[PDB]
Amino acid sequence: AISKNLPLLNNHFRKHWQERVRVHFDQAGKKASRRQSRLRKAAKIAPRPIDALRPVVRAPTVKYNRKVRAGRGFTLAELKAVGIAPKYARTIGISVDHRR
Amino acid sequence: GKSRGYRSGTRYAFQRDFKKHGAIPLSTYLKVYKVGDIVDIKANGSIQKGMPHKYYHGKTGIVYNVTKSSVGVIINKVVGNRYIEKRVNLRVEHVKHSACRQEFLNRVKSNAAKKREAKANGETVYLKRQAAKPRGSRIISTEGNIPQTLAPVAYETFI
Amino acid sequence: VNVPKTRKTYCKGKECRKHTQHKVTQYKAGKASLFAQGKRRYDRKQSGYGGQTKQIFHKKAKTTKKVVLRLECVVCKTKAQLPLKRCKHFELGGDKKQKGQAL
Amino acid sequence: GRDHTSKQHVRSGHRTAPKSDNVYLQLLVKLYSFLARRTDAPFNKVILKSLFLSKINRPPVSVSRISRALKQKGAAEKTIVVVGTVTDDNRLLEFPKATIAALRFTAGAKDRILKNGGEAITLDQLALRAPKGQNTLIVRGPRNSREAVRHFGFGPHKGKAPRILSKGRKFERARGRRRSRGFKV
Amino acid sequence: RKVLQLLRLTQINAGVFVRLTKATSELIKLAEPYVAYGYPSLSTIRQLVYKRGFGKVNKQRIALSDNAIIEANLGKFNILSIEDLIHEIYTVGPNFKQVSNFLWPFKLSNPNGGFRARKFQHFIQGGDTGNREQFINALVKQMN
Amino acid sequence: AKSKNHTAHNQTRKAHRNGIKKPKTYKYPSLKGVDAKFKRNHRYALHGTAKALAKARAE
RNA sequence: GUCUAACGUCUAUGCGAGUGUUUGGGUGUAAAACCCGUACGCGUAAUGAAAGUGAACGAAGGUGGGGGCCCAUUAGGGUGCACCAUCGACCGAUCCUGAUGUGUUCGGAUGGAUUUGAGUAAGAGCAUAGCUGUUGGGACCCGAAAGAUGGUGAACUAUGCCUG
RNA sequence: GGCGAAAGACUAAUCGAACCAUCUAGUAGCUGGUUCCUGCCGAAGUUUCCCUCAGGAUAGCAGAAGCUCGUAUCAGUUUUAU
RNA sequence: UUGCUUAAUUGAACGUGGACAAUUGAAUGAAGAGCUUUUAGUGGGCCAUUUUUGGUAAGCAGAACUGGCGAUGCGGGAUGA
RNA sequence: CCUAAGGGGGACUCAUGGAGAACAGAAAUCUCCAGUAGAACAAAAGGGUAAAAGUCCCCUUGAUUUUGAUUUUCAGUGUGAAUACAAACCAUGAAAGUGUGGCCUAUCGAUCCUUUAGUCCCUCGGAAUUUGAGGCUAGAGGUGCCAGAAAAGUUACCACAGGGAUAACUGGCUUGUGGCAGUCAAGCGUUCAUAGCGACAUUGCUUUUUGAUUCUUCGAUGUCGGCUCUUCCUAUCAUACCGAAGCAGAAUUCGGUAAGCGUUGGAUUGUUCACCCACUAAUAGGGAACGUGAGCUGGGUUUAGACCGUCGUGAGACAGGUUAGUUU
RNA sequence: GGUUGCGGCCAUAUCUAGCAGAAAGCACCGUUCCCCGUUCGAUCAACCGUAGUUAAGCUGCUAAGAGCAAUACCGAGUAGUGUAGUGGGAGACCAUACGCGAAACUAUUGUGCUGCAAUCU
Ligand SMILES: CC(=O)O[C@@H]1[C@@H](O)[C@H](O[C@H]2[C@H](OC(=O)[C@H]3CC[C@@H]4[C@H](C3)O[C@@]3(C[C@H](OC(=O)/C=C/c5ccccc5)[C@H](C)CO3)[C@]43CO3)O[C@H](C)[C@@H](O)[C@@H]2OC(C)=O)O[C@H](C)[C@H]1O
Ligand SMILES: [Mg+2]
Ligand SMILES: [Mg+2]
Ligand SMILES: [Mg+2]
Ligand SMILES: [Mg+2]
Ligand SMILES: [Mg+2]
Ligand SMILES: [Mg+2]
Ligand SMILES: [Mg+2]
Ligand SMILES: [Mg+2]
Ligand SMILES: [Mg+2]
Ligand SMILES: [Mg+2]
Ligand SMILES: [Mg+2]
Ligand SMILES: [Mg+2]
Ligand SMILES: [Mg+2]
Ligand SMILES: [Mg+2]
Ligand SMILES: [Mg+2]
Ligand SMILES: [Mg+2]
Ligand SMILES: [Mg+2]
Ligand SMILES: [Mg+2]
Ligand SMILES: [Mg+2]
Ligand SMILES: [Mg+2]
Ligand SMILES: [Mg+2]
Ligand SMILES: [Mg+2]
Ligand SMILES: [Mg+2]
Ligand SMILES: [Mg+2]
Ligand SMILES: [Mg+2]
Ligand SMILES: [Mg+2]
Ligand SMILES: [Mg+2]
Ligand SMILES: [Mg+2]
Ligand SMILES: [Mg+2]
Ligand SMILES: [Mg+2]
Ligand SMILES: [Mg+2]
Ligand SMILES: [Mg+2]
Ligand SMILES: [Mg+2]
Ligand SMILES: [Mg+2]
Ligand SMILES: [Mg+2]
Ligand SMILES: [Mg+2]
Ligand SMILES: [Mg+2]
Ligand SMILES: [Mg+2]
Ligand SMILES: [Mg+2]
Ligand SMILES: [Mg+2]
Ligand SMILES: [Mg+2]
Ligand SMILES: [Mg+2]
Ligand SMILES: [Mg+2]
Ligand SMILES: [Mg+2]
Ligand SMILES: [Mg+2]
Ligand SMILES: [Mg+2]
Ligand SMILES: [Mg+2]
Ligand SMILES: [Mg+2]
Ligand SMILES: [Mg+2]
Ligand SMILES: [Mg+2]
Ligand SMILES: [Mg+2]
Ligand SMILES: [Mg+2]
Ligand SMILES: [Mg+2]
Ligand SMILES: [Mg+2]
Ligand SMILES: [Mg+2]
Ligand SMILES: [Mg+2]
Ligand SMILES: [Mg+2]
Ligand SMILES: [Mg+2]
Ligand SMILES: [Mg+2]
Ligand SMILES: [Mg+2]
Ligand SMILES: [Mg+2]
Ligand SMILES: [Mg+2]
Ligand SMILES: [Mg+2]
Ligand SMILES: [Mg+2]
Ligand SMILES: [Mg+2]
Ligand SMILES: [Mg+2]
Ligand SMILES: [Mg+2]
Ligand SMILES: [Mg+2]
Ligand SMILES: [Mg+2]
Ligand SMILES: [Mg+2]
Ligand SMILES: [Mg+2]
Ligand SMILES: [Mg+2]
Ligand SMILES: [Mg+2]
Ligand SMILES: [Mg+2]
Ligand SMILES: [Mg+2]
Ligand SMILES: [Mg+2]
Ligand SMILES: [Mg+2]
Ligand SMILES: [Mg+2]
Ligand SMILES: [Mg+2]
Ligand SMILES: [Mg+2]
Ligand SMILES: [Mg+2]
Ligand SMILES: [Mg+2]
Ligand SMILES: [Mg+2]
Ligand SMILES: [Mg+2]
Ligand SMILES: [Mg+2]
Ligand SMILES: [Mg+2]
Ligand SMILES: [Mg+2]
Ligand SMILES: [Mg+2]
Ligand SMILES: [Mg+2]
Ligand SMILES: [Mg+2]
Ligand SMILES: [Mg+2]
Ligand SMILES: [Mg+2]
Ligand SMILES: [Mg+2]
Ligand SMILES: [Mg+2]
Ligand SMILES: [Mg+2]
Ligand SMILES: [Mg+2]
Ligand SMILES: [Mg+2]
Ligand SMILES: [Mg+2]
Ligand SMILES: [Mg+2]
Ligand SMILES: [Mg+2]
Ligand SMILES: [Mg+2]
Ligand SMILES: [Mg+2]
Ligand SMILES: [Mg+2]
Ligand SMILES: [Mg+2]
Ligand SMILES: [Mg+2]
Ligand SMILES: [Mg+2]
Ligand SMILES: [Mg+2]
Ligand SMILES: [Mg+2]
Ligand SMILES: [Mg+2]
Ligand SMILES: [Mg+2]
Ligand SMILES: [Mg+2]
Ligand SMILES: [Mg+2]
Ligand SMILES: [Mg+2]
Ligand SMILES: [Mg+2]
Ligand SMILES: [Mg+2]
Ligand SMILES: [Mg+2]
Ligand SMILES: [Mg+2]
Ligand SMILES: [Mg+2]
Ligand SMILES: [Mg+2]
Ligand SMILES: [Mg+2]
Ligand SMILES: [Mg+2]
Ligand SMILES: [Mg+2]
Ligand SMILES: [Mg+2]
Ligand SMILES: [Mg+2]
Ligand SMILES: [Mg+2]
Ligand SMILES: [Mg+2]
Ligand SMILES: [Mg+2]
Ligand SMILES: [Mg+2]
Ligand SMILES: [Mg+2]
Ligand SMILES: [Mg+2]
Ligand SMILES: [Mg+2]
Ligand SMILES: [Mg+2]
Ligand SMILES: [Mg+2]
Ligand SMILES: [Mg+2]
Ligand SMILES: [Mg+2]
Ligand SMILES: [Mg+2]
Ligand SMILES: [Mg+2]
Ligand SMILES: [Mg+2]
Ligand SMILES: [Mg+2]
Ligand SMILES: [Mg+2]
Ligand SMILES: [Mg+2]
Ligand SMILES: [Mg+2]
Ligand SMILES: [Mg+2]
Ligand SMILES: [Mg+2]
Ligand SMILES: [Mg+2]
Ligand SMILES: [Mg+2]
Ligand SMILES: [Mg+2]
Ligand SMILES: [Mg+2]
Ligand SMILES: [Mg+2]
Ligand SMILES: [Mg+2]
Ligand SMILES: [Mg+2]
Ligand SMILES: [Mg+2]
Ligand SMILES: [Mg+2]
Ligand SMILES: [Mg+2]
Ligand SMILES: [Mg+2]
Ligand SMILES: [Mg+2]
Ligand SMILES: [Mg+2]
Ligand SMILES: [Mg+2]
Ligand SMILES: [Mg+2]
Ligand SMILES: [Mg+2]
Ligand SMILES: [Mg+2]
Ligand SMILES: [Mg+2]
Ligand SMILES: [Zn+2]
Repeated sequence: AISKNLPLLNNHFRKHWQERVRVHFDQAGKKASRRQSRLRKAAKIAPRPIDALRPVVRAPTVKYNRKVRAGRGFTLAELKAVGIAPKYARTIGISVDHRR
Repeated sequence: GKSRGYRSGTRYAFQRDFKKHGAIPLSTYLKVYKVGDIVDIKANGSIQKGMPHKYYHGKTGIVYNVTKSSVGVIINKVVGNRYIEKRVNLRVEHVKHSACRQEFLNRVKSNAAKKREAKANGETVYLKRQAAKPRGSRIISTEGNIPQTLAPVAYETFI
Repeated sequence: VNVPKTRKTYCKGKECRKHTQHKVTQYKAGKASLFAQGKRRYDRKQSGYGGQTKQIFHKKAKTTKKVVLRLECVVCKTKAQLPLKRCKHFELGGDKKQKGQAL
Repeated sequence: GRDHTSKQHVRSGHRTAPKSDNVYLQLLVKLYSFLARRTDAPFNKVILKSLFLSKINRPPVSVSRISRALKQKGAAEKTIVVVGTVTDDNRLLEFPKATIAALRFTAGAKDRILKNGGEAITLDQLALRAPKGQNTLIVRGPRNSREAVRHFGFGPHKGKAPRILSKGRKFERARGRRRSRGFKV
Repeated sequence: RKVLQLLRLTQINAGVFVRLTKATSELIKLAEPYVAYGYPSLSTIRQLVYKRGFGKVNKQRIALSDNAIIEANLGKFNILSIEDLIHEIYTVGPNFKQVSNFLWPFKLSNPNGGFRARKFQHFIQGGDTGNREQFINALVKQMN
Repeated sequence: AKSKNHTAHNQTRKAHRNGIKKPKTYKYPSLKGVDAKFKRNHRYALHGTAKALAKARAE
């Protein structure tokens, strides 16, 4: 059971693992269907853009201090500073975040 | 029950020589050992500190370390299909200089002396040793030594 | 075995670094705390059903124990520990041997 | 019958050809098989043997190794020969003008050699300007720096690297690696 | 076995020349129960070298069919001919070692007329092993 | 049951197929186990020796 | 004696202090081929339980060898990559010493030590594939006596009852 | 579980714990088997540890891949000295 | 050269420079020497000569060295590991 | 087991013998001489030791601290044990020196947990203080199956995987044991070793005893005895022919050639064996897979039911007794 | 050459019994105030070199001496042993072949050699 100068392994296969094997044969099919869904959304709302405007926020933790990424919504103070009500902003393609 | 202690089976190996027990003659403590010296190992039963194991009794090796009362000797021991380098710390009572050095070191001097003499005389000399060769021809004089004839003797009982 | 109640050995205390006088005492194991993590873990594992969850030693073979001397420096109060060999009989500061006496 | 003093029918144990099926490496072997067979120059016989070597037997030569070899006394204008890949070294502060013949050059290496006025030629171009390897200097990369060699000859008190998947305080550090946990080897 | 290997006697009916001293004498003494040896005459050496003489050239067994092979391999030892080689063997010369090691071990046939009734006993006791001295010439005559 | 207890038969055959090899000799033996006091000073003597030879060649 | 997840050695290949397009996005003659990039994985730094600290005295060291190359002219000299043996240097841990100073208990300069690390000492790795070997999986194929869960039986039979 | 004027007896030819399906391809250091050719090489039953004694791990013996070199310095042998 | 050692300018170890040239220091041999990685099977043995233990002995049990059988056909021992 | 029985130094010389001294004798204490160790050194044995390692006295704690290297077992892993040094701090001695437990070779113990000592150092992760907890290094608590599970029985109701790697038949080697036979001849035999015997010794044979072993068989060779029947051996009980006698006859005993020919009926017992009764010329001993169960029988042994005695708390055991129990 | 001090090898030096010993040395020898140690100035410590002696120690010589050491036409190429045979013998064991080769025994000879320093008829 233990033999030779080999690394000691941790292969977690002592349960009925073979009843829960998900093989993504449909990777290409989901890619294609996602593109078709995306086309449908675009044709549904044209010429209105498919993407809501997202804010820019600093990433948390000491490891991602340096990076900055897309947030979820503009703060109430930020929308107040440009004179847009959040209820109105959600209807003109602007994302709101009451939490930030 | 098996017994396999450190000094098992050393009843006669570690005995003192007959009529040679007791105090150590002091030339043993006056000899000087240098790193690289070739030494014979012979355990002295009367000194139990720095005593060799029974394997090294009768072995010859190279001094590698010199301490207050001891020398370190390098021995090559067979372990299976190879040699392992063994480093044994031995008090100088169990150690003696090997006499094999003095024969070869003298032959080196003799070869050097003979070569310069032949070089001085402008001749050549051969320094390689030779095994004993079959003897040459010879003439046996029989003056006073005329051959005496022997015969096998009859059987006798002497009790 | 008889061991005197005082001894002069090396003291490892930073102040001393030398042989000083020490007080010899037999070491006694301290009381087992209830909040040591191994005892904390043991109580949790034994709780509930399942019976005895850890082994109980039975096959005793030793008939003695190693005596440990507690050496307290009289100068700096630093303690030191010395284990002795296995002895069936041990006294500390007993009556010293009297050689030459009669039966 | 014969009392055999050696094993019978034993292959030499050396490569006599590349294991590679690259046709262009065969052409280089074609050229130096002819050169080694016919020039009496020891350089060409060495090159032919080195062309057979496996990837781990031709470790990459950094452009820093060539710089140090050219810094030998009287070797500044020698032709550096590398039977293998020449890699770049971004830790160098400067590189000289040099002629280097190699199997392969990295993008940084070729840029650096040509930037400093040198040439980056192949081994067939070497064979015409130096058919006997005159005024050359063969450079080999470090063989014992490979990661697999860390674990070779592992054992007690050998100081080699354990074959291990994770590294940390919980991974092969307690008993046999520490006197407080029994012994240490 | 090691002694026979060091004498290059690794098959039956293999013959080799040995210069008698002490080291080689104690060697032959160790191999004595397995070999027949003796003192060869000049004609025996000549016949051996002429019919079954081979040289070791690049570790190959090459027939001694021309004096150029001998010169090319032993001219630095002053051997330029097959007769130089025979002389160097017979009157044991200063280059006996090189000449005898250059000679491939002679691969003789079995005796024409057979051996004695039982080989593996000393020549003195009516067998074939050991030193037969001048009868080595008759034995080689049977086998070469 | 009862089996064979011990035998050294065939063990010299196995040791002599590829072993019975004398150890290689090198010009410099390892100084492992040599006296620390000598080893400490031998470090200073060798370092000074290298300096003297370096200066003589630099001249 | 298989396939798979994760691995050891060796080999071939691409690129190389980097490497891996395929999670995803683009694209398409549509599960293909072609294209894209942020991250991330591994590698590029180790050591200590940790707080932490963190790799050039020197031409990135000396000595004895060392293929090849250079000068020669048997010989001889120079240079000597890989690699071997040996003596050193640097980083971390452990122990010793303890400068100017100071939240007076912190700081830790400087100089050391038969101690110790899977380190540095002009990077070698990453990825794909193949054989062989390993571990978990039904695990080369067939094989228990057993254990568990949930159900079906008193048409035989055992016993009680009711009616003949 | 039943049932037993008690034999561990009867409980559908099944009883010292029925039948049916599933967990289940249960596990087995133990049996048995294990499918084409030729070529080259070619063993071990020995060391140490193991609730180890029909089994493993470990070292040894063997194969394969080779690598650095090219007579360098090796040997199941002798001689001489000790 | 040193921080070791000596009363020392004594030694210890490692060195610079110089001399001793192919009989460079016995024989014989050498399908060359050295090195590395990885992995199989095996881990019941038995026999012969000699040494040898227990036992009255054993086609018995147990060791030593070597050679064999096992794993091996061929000629002989009629037959036979 | 030992605060000395460890360490250092010093002084002395033990076992024993001889010759002497009131009580005093084989043994009390004193004296001289001799005394190579013939003693003593904790303990088994071996080695070692004499101005000592033994005996006595004085001083002590080196039986201490930090850890590396090495030797043995060895895989050159662990453990145990030991060796020579490095850096300290000490003891002793005038000093040189010696001392890192016991003169040497045995005298012992991992992970996990706990506890103590040390560093008073690191952490409890939003920041602190103090408790508490967790870390690092060294000991102790222990695994004696001693490289170290936590562990009672029974099955005659029984199961499975296997094993001739291993017992219970036959067979094979051996022949202690059993059985049978020789030789040497001290004695026996009224005299008289050998008509017939024959001690102390010693040489053999046999395989109908019992041992010894475990080679064959455990995907099975039907394990007792009897009945029935055939054949073979001879170490011959009877019958034939002979030789010998301590053979007058009659009877009897020993032997040679001899297995041609026969060797029984019953009471008790499952018996093999035994023992009795009786006839007979005699009622010899054996083999043939301890011949012979697809020939029988099934009394015994040895499944399951049941009784008793002894044993066991009990389930149950008994190679103890008893009764019933499928022979294809 | 003798002698002393310090030695190396550690009996050719030891052991027993006799005899001899010039010079110097050594020794025995004389004393107890002092340092010191004892039951005892016997040992140990100290003092004198003054009163005496080679009696002893020590040294040398003697002994068909014991022991020890060395040697060998001593025993003996014996015992033993490595290797060999399809040698002998029922066996136990034995012979032969190529090699190695004792111990006891017997005889003879010997009985310390020597280094450093100082000293002496
Ligand atoms: C009553 C009784 O006798 O049973 C005790 C049991 O009570 C004890 O359980 C303790 C329990 O034991 C364990 O968890 C294991 C820890 C280590 C293992 C083992 C038991 O102890 C061992 C064995 C051996 O030392 C002993 O034996 C330990 C005795 C002990 C007793 C009390 C507390 C701690 C230890 C090794 C030296 C290492 O330590 C170890 C490797 O086997 O630890 C808890 C902390 C304690 O509370 C608990 O003690 C109490 C009061 O019940 O474990 C012992 C082995 C049993 O003998
Ligand atoms: Mg016993
Ligand atoms: Mg014994
Ligand atoms: Mg001896
Ligand atoms: Mg000791
Ligand atoms: Mg010459
Ligand atoms: Mg203290
Ligand atoms: Mg803890
Ligand atoms: Mg709870
Ligand atoms: Mg509860
Ligand atoms: Mg539970
Ligand atoms: Mg529980
Ligand atoms: Mg052939
Ligand atoms: Mg072969
Ligand atoms: Mg080779
Ligand atoms: Mg350039
Ligand atoms: Mg590197
Ligand atoms: Mg590395
Ligand atoms: Mg790894
Ligand atoms: Mg691992
Ligand atoms: Mg020859
Ligand atoms: Mg012979
Ligand atoms: Mg004819
Ligand atoms: Mg014919
Ligand atoms: Mg004939
Ligand atoms: Mg003939
Ligand atoms: Mg014939
Ligand atoms: Mg014949
Ligand atoms: Mg004859
Ligand atoms: Mg012919
Ligand atoms: Mg068994
Ligand atoms: Mg076995
Ligand atoms: Mg070999
Ligand atoms: Mg992989
Ligand atoms: Mg794709
Ligand atoms: Mg599609
Ligand atoms: Mg990254
Ligand atoms: Mg990256
Ligand atoms: Mg990384
Ligand atoms: Mg730490
Ligand atoms: Mg540390
Ligand atoms: Mg200040
Ligand atoms: Mg200040
Ligand atoms: Mg200050
Ligand atoms: Mg500062
Ligand atoms: Mg390091
Ligand atoms: Mg590096
Ligand atoms: Mg598998
Ligand atoms: Mg698998
Ligand atoms: Mg199944
Ligand atoms: Mg089931
Ligand atoms: Mg269960
Ligand atoms: Mg149910
Ligand atoms: Mg159920
Ligand atoms: Mg009914
Ligand atoms: Mg129920
Ligand atoms: Mg119910
Ligand atoms: Mg019942
Ligand atoms: Mg019923
Ligand atoms: Mg049914
Ligand atoms: Mg049914
Ligand atoms: Mg039916
Ligand atoms: Mg049924
Ligand atoms: Mg299966
Ligand atoms: Mg072969
Ligand atoms: Mg088993
Ligand atoms: Mg194995
Ligand atoms: Mg082996
Ligand atoms: Mg191999
Ligand atoms: Mg070599
Ligand atoms: Mg010899
Ligand atoms: Mg000699
Ligand atoms: Mg020189
Ligand atoms: Mg010679
Ligand atoms: Mg393998
Ligand atoms: Mg292997
Ligand atoms: Mg293996
Ligand atoms: Mg295996
Ligand atoms: Mg077997
Ligand atoms: Mg097996
Ligand atoms: Mg044989
Ligand atoms: Mg024989
Ligand atoms: Mg046997
Ligand atoms: Mg057997
Ligand atoms: Mg087999
Ligand atoms: Mg054969
Ligand atoms: Mg045949
Ligand atoms: Mg045959
Ligand atoms: Mg026959
Ligand atoms: Mg003592
Ligand atoms: Mg004492
Ligand atoms: Mg004492
Ligand atoms: Mg004393
Ligand atoms: Mg006496
Ligand atoms: Mg202790
Ligand atoms: Mg050990
Ligand atoms: Mg052990
Ligand atoms: Mg080991
Ligand atoms: Mg070891
Ligand atoms: Mg150890
Ligand atoms: Mg030792
Ligand atoms: Mg000391
Ligand atoms: Mg413990
Ligand atoms: Mg554990
Ligand atoms: Mg918190
Ligand atoms: Mg905090
Ligand atoms: Mg412990
Ligand atoms: Mg065990
Ligand atoms: Mg065990
Ligand atoms: Mg148990
Ligand atoms: Mg049970
Ligand atoms: Mg029953
Ligand atoms: Mg029963
Ligand atoms: Mg059997
Ligand atoms: Mg008998
Ligand atoms: Mg009998
Ligand atoms: Mg009789
Ligand atoms: Mg029998
Ligand atoms: Mg049987
Ligand atoms: Mg059976
Ligand atoms: Mg069958
Ligand atoms: Mg059968
Ligand atoms: Mg049947
Ligand atoms: Mg049968
Ligand atoms: Mg049967
Ligand atoms: Mg039958
Ligand atoms: Mg039966
Ligand atoms: Mg008859
Ligand atoms: Mg008839
Ligand atoms: Mg009846
Ligand atoms: Mg009847
Ligand atoms: Mg009876
Ligand atoms: Mg039968
Ligand atoms: Mg029969
Ligand atoms: Mg029978
Ligand atoms: Mg029968
Ligand atoms: Mg029948
Ligand atoms: Mg039947
Ligand atoms: Mg029957
Ligand atoms: Mg019928
Ligand atoms: Mg029956
Ligand atoms: Mg019956
Ligand atoms: Mg009965
Ligand atoms: Mg019954
Ligand atoms: Mg009762
Ligand atoms: Mg009874
Ligand atoms: Mg009964
Ligand atoms: Mg009755
Ligand atoms: Mg009935
Ligand atoms: Mg039927
Ligand atoms: Mg004179
Ligand atoms: Mg005078
Ligand atoms: Mg006086
Ligand atoms: Mg005095
Ligand atoms: Mg006088
Ligand atoms: Mg006088
Ligand atoms: Mg005398
Ligand atoms: Mg013989
Ligand atoms: Mg031999
Ligand atoms: Mg023979
Ligand atoms: Mg014949
Ligand atoms: Mg002879
Ligand atoms: Mg005398
Ligand atoms: Zn203190």
